[PDB]
Amino acid sequence: LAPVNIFKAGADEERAETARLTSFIGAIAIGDLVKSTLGPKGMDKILLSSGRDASLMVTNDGATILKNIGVDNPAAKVLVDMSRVQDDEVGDGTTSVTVLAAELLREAESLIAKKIHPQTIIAGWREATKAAREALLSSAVDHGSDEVKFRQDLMNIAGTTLSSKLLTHHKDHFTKLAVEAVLRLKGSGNLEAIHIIKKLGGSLADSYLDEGFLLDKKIGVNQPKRIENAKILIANTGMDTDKIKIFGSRVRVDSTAKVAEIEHAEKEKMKEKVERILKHGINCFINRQLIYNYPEQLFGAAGVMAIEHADFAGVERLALVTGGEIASTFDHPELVKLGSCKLIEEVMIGEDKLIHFSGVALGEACTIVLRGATQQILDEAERSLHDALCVLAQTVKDSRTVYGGGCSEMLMAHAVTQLANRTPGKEAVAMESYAKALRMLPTIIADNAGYDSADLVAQLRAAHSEGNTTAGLDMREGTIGDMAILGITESFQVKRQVLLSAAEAAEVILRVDNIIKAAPR
Amino acid sequence: LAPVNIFKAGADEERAETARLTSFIGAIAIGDLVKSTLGPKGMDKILLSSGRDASLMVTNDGATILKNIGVD
Amino acid sequence: GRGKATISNDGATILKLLDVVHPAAKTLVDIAKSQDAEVGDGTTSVTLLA
Amino acid sequence: PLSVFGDRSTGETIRSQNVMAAASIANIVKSSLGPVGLDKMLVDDIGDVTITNDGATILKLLEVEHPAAKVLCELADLQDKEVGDGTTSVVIIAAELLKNADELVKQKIHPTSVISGYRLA
Amino acid sequence: IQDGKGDVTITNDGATILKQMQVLHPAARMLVELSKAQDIEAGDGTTSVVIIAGSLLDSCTKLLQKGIHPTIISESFQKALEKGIEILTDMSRPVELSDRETLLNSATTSLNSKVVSQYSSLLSPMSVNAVMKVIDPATATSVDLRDIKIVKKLGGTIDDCELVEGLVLTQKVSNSGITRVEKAKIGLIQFCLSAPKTDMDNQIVVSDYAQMDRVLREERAYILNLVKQIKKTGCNVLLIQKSILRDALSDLALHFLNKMKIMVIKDIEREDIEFICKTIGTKPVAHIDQFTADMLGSAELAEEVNLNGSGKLLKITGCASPGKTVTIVVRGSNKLVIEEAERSIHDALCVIRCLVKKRALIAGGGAPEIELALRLTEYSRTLSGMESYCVRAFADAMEVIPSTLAENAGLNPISTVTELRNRHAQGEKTAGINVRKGGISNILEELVVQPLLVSVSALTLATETVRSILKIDDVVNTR
Amino acid sequence: SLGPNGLDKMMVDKDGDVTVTNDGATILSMMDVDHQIAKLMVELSKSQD
Amino acid sequence: YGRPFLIIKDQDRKSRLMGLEALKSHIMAAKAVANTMRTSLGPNGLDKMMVDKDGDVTVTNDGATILSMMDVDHQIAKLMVELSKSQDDEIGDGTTGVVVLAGALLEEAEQLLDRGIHPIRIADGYEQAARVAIEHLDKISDSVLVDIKDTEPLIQTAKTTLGSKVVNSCHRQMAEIAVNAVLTVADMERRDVDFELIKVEGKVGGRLEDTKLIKGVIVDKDFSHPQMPKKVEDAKIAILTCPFEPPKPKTKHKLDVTSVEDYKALQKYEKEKFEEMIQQIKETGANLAICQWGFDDEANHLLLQNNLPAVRWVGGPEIELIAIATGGRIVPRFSELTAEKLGFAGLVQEISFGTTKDKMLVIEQCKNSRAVTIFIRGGNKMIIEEAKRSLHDALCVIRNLIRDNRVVYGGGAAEISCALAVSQEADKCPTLEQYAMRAFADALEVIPMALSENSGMNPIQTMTEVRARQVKEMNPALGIDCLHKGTNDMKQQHVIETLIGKKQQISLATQMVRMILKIDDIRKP
Ligand SMILES: Nc1ncnc2c1ncn2[C@@H]1O[C@H](COP(=O)(O)OP(=O)(O)O)[C@@H](O)[C@H]1O
Ligand SMILES: Nc1ncnc2c1ncn2[C@@H]1O[C@H](COP(=O)(O)OP(=O)(O)O)[C@@H](O)[C@H]1O
Ligand SMILES: Nc1ncnc2c1ncn2[C@@H]1O[C@H](COP(=O)(O)OP(=O)(O)O)[C@@H](O)[C@H]1O
Ligand SMILES: [Mg+2]
Ligand SMILES: [Mg+2]
Ligand SMILES: [Mg+2]
Ligand SMILES: [Mg+2]
Ligand SMILES: [Mg+2]
Repeated sequence: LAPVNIFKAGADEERAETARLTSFIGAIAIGDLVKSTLGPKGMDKILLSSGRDASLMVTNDGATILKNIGVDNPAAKVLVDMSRVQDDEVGDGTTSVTVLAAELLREAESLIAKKIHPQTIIAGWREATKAAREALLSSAVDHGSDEVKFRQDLMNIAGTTLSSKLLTHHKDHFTKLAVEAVLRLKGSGNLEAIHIIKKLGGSLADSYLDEGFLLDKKIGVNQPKRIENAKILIANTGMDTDKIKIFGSRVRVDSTAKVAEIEHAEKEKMKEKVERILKHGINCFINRQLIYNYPEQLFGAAGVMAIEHADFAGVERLALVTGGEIASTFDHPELVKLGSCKLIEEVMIGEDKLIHFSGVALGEACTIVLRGATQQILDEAERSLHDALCVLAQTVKDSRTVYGGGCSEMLMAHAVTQLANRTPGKEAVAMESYAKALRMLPTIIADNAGYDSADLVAQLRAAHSEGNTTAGLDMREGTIGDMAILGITESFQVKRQVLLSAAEAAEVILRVDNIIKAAPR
Repeated sequence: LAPVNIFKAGADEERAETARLTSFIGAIAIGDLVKSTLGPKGMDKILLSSGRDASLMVTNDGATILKNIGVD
Repeated sequence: GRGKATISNDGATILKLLDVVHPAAKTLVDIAKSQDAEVGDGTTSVTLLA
Repeated sequence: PLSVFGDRSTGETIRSQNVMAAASIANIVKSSLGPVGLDKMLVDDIGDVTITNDGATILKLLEVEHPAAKVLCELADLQDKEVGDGTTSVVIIAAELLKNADELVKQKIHPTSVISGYRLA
Repeated sequence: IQDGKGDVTITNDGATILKQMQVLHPAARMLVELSKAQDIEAGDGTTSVVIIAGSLLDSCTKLLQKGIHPTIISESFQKALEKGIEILTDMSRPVELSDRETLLNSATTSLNSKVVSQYSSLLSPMSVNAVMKVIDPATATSVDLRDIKIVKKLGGTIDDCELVEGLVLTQKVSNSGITRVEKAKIGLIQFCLSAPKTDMDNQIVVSDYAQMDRVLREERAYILNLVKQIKKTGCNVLLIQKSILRDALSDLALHFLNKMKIMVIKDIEREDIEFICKTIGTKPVAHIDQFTADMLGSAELAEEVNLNGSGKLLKITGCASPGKTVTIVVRGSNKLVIEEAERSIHDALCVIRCLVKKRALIAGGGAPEIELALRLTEYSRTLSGMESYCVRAFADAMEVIPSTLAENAGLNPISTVTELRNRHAQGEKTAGINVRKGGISNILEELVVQPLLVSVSALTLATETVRSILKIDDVVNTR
Repeated sequence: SLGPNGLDKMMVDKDGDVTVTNDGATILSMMDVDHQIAKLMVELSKSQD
Repeated sequence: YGRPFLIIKDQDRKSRLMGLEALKSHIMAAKAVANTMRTSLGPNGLDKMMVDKDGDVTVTNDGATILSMMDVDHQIAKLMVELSKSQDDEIGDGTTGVVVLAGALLEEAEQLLDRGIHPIRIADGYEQAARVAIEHLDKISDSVLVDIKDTEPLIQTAKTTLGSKVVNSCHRQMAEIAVNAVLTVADMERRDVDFELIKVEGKVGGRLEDTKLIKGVIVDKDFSHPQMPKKVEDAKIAILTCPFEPPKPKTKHKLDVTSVEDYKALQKYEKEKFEEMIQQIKETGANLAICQWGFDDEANHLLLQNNLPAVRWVGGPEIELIAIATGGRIVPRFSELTAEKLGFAGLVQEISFGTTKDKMLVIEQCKNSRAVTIFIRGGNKMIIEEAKRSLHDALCVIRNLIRDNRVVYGGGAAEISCALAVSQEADKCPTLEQYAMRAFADALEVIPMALSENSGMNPIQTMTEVRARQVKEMNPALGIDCLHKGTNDMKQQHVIETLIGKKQQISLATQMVRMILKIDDIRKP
């Protein structure tokens, strides 16, 4: 460079070749590290820490690994941010999109090494992505009028999503549990209303789904435990010293009898408020705040169960399940809309006591009990169940399923090849690289399965070129089977988002040829 | 790696992946360092040193450059 | 201290390669050497009996 | 193998160490048992003379980092709190019993049979 | 075990040893969680499951070196686990809760591998009675272990442990003079007995000596009125909870309560109110207008006791409404032996709870292990090649428990295993290793048995942990 | 970074933030240099923007 | 107060271990060594690369050389290296197979030790199984004939042994060169050879296919004068030891010159003795004299004028090699140089290489010589060393074959037959010692499994198929098809090995296993 220094001491400046080489090396390393967990027969990863009291966890998806590792390469930071955005959006396609981006960058490296302008490569990649999205929009299945076919498609999607994790051994029950939990929402986007309670101990077969609701709280003292018929009512008031105000009042008297009379008046006011609370004719009071001794004994002397310490999520779940309404003030008993329940008791799951709720009217939300050995297995099961619920809600809101496995990628590659075989110029190199990446995307899964990847890829390409646009890959034997008969079906929105994110990341990283680092603090 | 120490202190050993990766990286670097002087329209390089008597030579042959560089 | 292995089943070589500095523990090495120089057989039996 | 991040023994080394510690604790207060024994002296860092020979006070003001020593000290303290007399004889008897049981353990005898015989006796 | 702070702990349970070992390897950091889950679910067999998992992971080395895919190995292991569970269910023995000898044998079987091997005859019937008093033979499906309080006290030996069917307090009383009352009425009080202070910022403005005297006069009058209202109900033993804000008891109130011949115990926490209300049968009182009515109760003898010289202790024996709660008073010289006896009692209670919840009995020792090994060896000859090899490797790992039991007894392990395998394939199937005779005979004659649910859960957890290990094969360091 | 065929620039912050932009003003501003001429040019670009 | 007493010197620095943990660590180290030295077994195995202390690069696959330059510090590894070196010095073929068998036997005995068997009983059972295998291996042995005409079995065995190195593209000619050198230096009247007679020299530059056998003596020197004739057709070798200088005694002599007459007499006698020795060199009838030390100016000029080339600086074994090949005698002085003490030379002509200034003189067309030279040519530095190591291994294999005058069928059938015989003999041993024989039989099948793993097929499936085919038919010549030829019969695939070598390997492995199972203590600083 120039002998006259411009930057400060400790600030580097990578030019066009060094920065591109560093970004390509980082992308290749990220792809090689993330390619181990892609196919259904993948393995697990151990993410141990050294400053956070040695946090041990076991994950399978690449998003958690990318969020827990945290490197310093900006080319890898872009992919990490893209994976995090995709996880926050849909949460099912991170390893696939990052592998596609790594393959695109690896192809762009060899393209630049062949003395090719980056603008032509960007234009070819944009044209290939447009052709792929057009082919994907043209080849789509719309199911919404039929109910049995829609349920079968949902079950197949849930099974294909759960088979990629550690739930392949109990997929015969977890898929049905997720299907039953999804239908309880009545077609709503209330994914946070489904509570997942994980308890240590027991096998995976004991993870049963309760049709009612479960609460890990404790009722008051001197109160009946089980109730034959009750009416739950949710309140939002403060029974522990109701005097929280901004009023700067003070007692300026001159006798202890006056203070005693003031205390007696406060106790009488509290008793009147408690009586007005029970004026609605209820018998199962639930408060979101704390309950002292006087209201507890007042509710116990009348034979009314009082439950304290309730969060906002539990209150919302109880209001959505029992159909109640959060009321306060307690002055209009004609407008309150109480709940309805015909079964209240306490069960013993493991070594703790939880209130069992059953016989509700609505029941939009539901609790899921998870039983496992270690904490890592339970965390992985909870993450897989959450991802399955998310993808099920997504494919329900979309109401359109597309056969996955490897047919969509081959169709997109064939469309890109057909588009490139009509236009001249140097734009055919970028389309050729895109088709090669789309054909190599299932090759990683074929190699991770343990069969001949090249022969299967060639057979799939021949089947897609001969006129059969329904073939795919069989994981139970290693041959070529029909995707519409086995049950390998994914989603359209997830694949479209993955393709668009990969194209955007490729266009962003390819348009970078300078890195100016500042002085570290 | 086995927890029982076998080799002496200050001796590393690469298995199959790391060894092949390092060998390929070194081969690519060696091939790219001399690739600029291959065609008829190639240029020349500068092989300066500091441990000898400040010798400065400019040649176009690849073997001389490879012998004067002193790779590891 | 040089890195050479010394494998021997006889107790005399083991006591010689131990290099004991205790004034009271040197009595076993002396009788062991005496027994090895006399007949050269029971070198550990005398130590066990003592 | 087995990352424990510390130190460990085997089987007989810990027993020998415990026996030696018990013997040392017994010999510490073995000159003030009978009526013909003399007293001891305990001096701290600032210079405080403590002339006593009850045994329990000497064991309490000893500060030993050994598990068997602390066990014997707490046993003597419990004996002195429950009764008050005979704080060193019990420790000496326990040390002698441990020394006698060590010889049986070294003779390829299971400790359960020795414990049952001691309880029966 | 010696920690970094200087605490020396002596325990025999494998779960506690694994928790106090503090490992750093993930393969070792999963075994402690496995043992914790096994102790939470069942309670016993925390060391057998770890031994089985280690034997399986060691036998998996041969299958990994031979060249077998981990999915086939996991499927074969799941099939072998299902077959073993089916065999154990078919070989189960029915048993009811009316047989008191079976419960005593099951309680004394888990009290011979620790220091309480010479005092099991006193801890097993007491635990059996404590279990029978809490639960009911009506239709109880589980045993609530939270209704039994364990009281530890230093002093005496282990044979001095008894069972009190009442409320036992560790603290003393706040009254001097009256420490033994024959007929007393216990009354729970949750409100303070001091100066009247409202929740708001209250203050008294005095500008004359007349008001200065009137304030004290009114305070004394209010204290006397409260004392008379408490004495009007006819109570003798008062229980005041702990108050962090205002004072729960003053000097004048205490003097008046002592003059009224009322015992005051102002040392009750906010976490043992339900236990006391379920044991002595009372109701919490928070207002002075309710302590006069039905909120009272009745009891029998409630007098404190004294130990040999380590503190006082309260004992309330005899109540008008007996509940389903009980407490155990564990004694001992050293604290290590006290915690060991407490852990042994907890293990016995967990074993009894599992036996009640399962209502299934099986022979102990090493008979089920060798039986399952023989059944798996006789089953591998009906499969293919890889499945047969996997079943054989799974069956060979089950011979570690009998070998360890024969080695710990002082006999030849190989000869004992051979004799047990030869005797289990000729008629009898309930033959185990006898540590008293020194050979191989019928294990059902030594009055030693073990529950089936504990072993089933241990085997299932071990198989799950083994299947979860083969799925992981990468260690990446994070921040 | 001038024209329709110009590529973008990747800037690295002090804390570790990555900012990829094409505007020359922000690029010159986020360069914490030390020469007087570079600072004068950065100020000129800021005034122009 | 138990005061600690000082026993051993520097007790606060050394560490003492019990025994079981030491045995487990030794077994783990042996298993790791066997796993590391496992890929270099079979024709499909790759080569290794080592780095010296200064910075030299060495690539080979002999096994013993890889372990000799490994630089370890765990005693057991040094013991394995010493065992491999002893095996290479004794036999020469199979340096890593013995350590692989030892590691497999130790891994198999680890299970029996963890079960509850005494190590002495395990060692006794292993020794009994090794003795049974040795006694059984000699039953299926076939004797071959050795003659100067039929050289087919030796060539086949040399091709089979050299079928795993990188010089397999030319081992067809290397085997013929080795068998020709063996037939030249055979010495059948005493059944022994001499490696000092065969000169193995190599040089960079050229091709690998330029390796040929020379029935003469080659040197790395040139002529004393550049104008001397290079090539000759009929010349006689005159080996000499004294230099071309005037005689000088080794004692303390002093020459006193007190007049011009003495100086003139000395100056005349110098040239007189020079001319006398020059005429004596010529009168013997030889045409090419060979000295040892340097020459001079007048002597070189007289030799050039009298037309007589000569070679300087040959004080090494070159003089002995020339005297053995040409058959000429050696004279200490010039007066004893007779016509009968001269060697017959056929073709003495130097050869030129590339653009370098290196010239080497080679003699050919000799009589019945007993020493030959092997010229190695290549394009790399490690290639010459690998070719020399392969030639030495082939020579050792042929020497062992001549000493044993019988061969066997190896590859992957001898070990299977030995394991089957051990398993059959273990069925009649109900004295607890049946567990060691089964372990020895299971550990003996580690060679076919490793071969199938290095090839790229199922190890256990191929091993079971081979065992079934051997127990169904009656032919102990069924190995593992590593070259993918179709038939699994090793009798038609020309796979010939050694019997005494395998027996010595098995005995050494058993002895090392017994020695390792006995050690159970360590006291290192
Ligand atoms: N049963 C199956 N058969 C074939 N392919 C499958 C199956 N299940 C999942 N896949 C493949 O796995 C891929 C998704 O794997 P996963 O790692 O769970 O998510 P991501 O898309 O984030 O990588 C999909 O592209 C799909 O082709
Ligand atoms: N008296 C006995 N007779 C036969 N077997 C016994 C006896 N006591 C214990 N065992 C066996 O020893 C094994 C270990 O028991 P123990 O160490 O007491 O608890 P854990 O099973 O938790 O390790 C049990 O599986 C049991 O079968
Ligand atoms: N052509 C072949 N056919 C059958 N077996 C072979 C063949 N070549 C080599 N082997 C086997 O491979 C093993 C390794 O031989 P090699 O690598 O040449 O030397 P080393 O025995 O020193 O490793 C030998 O034991 C031999 O049995
Ligand atoms: Mg996914
Ligand atoms: Mg002897
Ligand atoms: Mg006394
Ligand atoms: Mg137990
Ligand atoms: Mg060889």
